[PDB]
Formats: sequence, structure tokens, C-alpha cells
Amino acid sequence: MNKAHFEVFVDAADKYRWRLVHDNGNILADSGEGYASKQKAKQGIESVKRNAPDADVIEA
Amino acid sequence: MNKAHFEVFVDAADKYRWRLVHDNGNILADSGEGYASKQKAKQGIESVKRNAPDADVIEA
Repeated sequence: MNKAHFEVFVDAADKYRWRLVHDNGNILADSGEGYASKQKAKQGIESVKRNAPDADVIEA
Repeated sequence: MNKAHFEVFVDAADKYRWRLVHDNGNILADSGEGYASKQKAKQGIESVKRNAPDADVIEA
């Protein structure tokens, strides 16, 4: 029912990162970290999809 | 079934952002955005929970 998709790309330091983008083109989320493997980047996405929908937001 | 939680904080420019952190203490995701409203930060989280678990990852 959503309109969005993840995209893994390379950082300025040749690192694998990702960002979630809505149909409009706004950044919804980002990997936060950077790594030297595309797999790990994708693992971050799957890690978030497995925690994000249940994780509670607190104001630090 | 998970171990994580969202946390909203201030950027170097007085902006409200957030990051998802697992029990391990690793950054799973980040807002990617940065704005002067705490509400917007939290809106980003809810928006990601509404797109992330359904969004498909593309390797750019």
C-alpha cells in the first residue's frame, strides 16, 4: 500500500550505504553507517525492516 | 520479536533527527533528514515504518 523503495549506493569514501525514498523523492531514512560491502548495506535495510515497524520512538 | 528503539536528537545545526539502534548499539537507520521541528523527526519515523517494511531495495 506504500510508495517507496530502498536504494544502495556508494559514499564519497567508496562505501556502501542506502537511503529510503518516497515516490515524491524525499529521504525517509538512511543507513546511518557506511561499510565496504554491498551485502552489509543490504543487511542494514533488512535489519531495519525487522526492527523499525516495532521499535518505539523516544526523544533523546 | 525485535530489540531496538528509535531516538530523536539534535543535529549540529539545531535540527531534529533520529536513529534506530539495536540492543547491540549499532545504527540500523537514520532519519537522513534534518529540520528544526521535533515533530518532523517523529513524523519521519512513522513514515519509514509505513514504507520501509514494504519497500524493495535496489542496488544503485
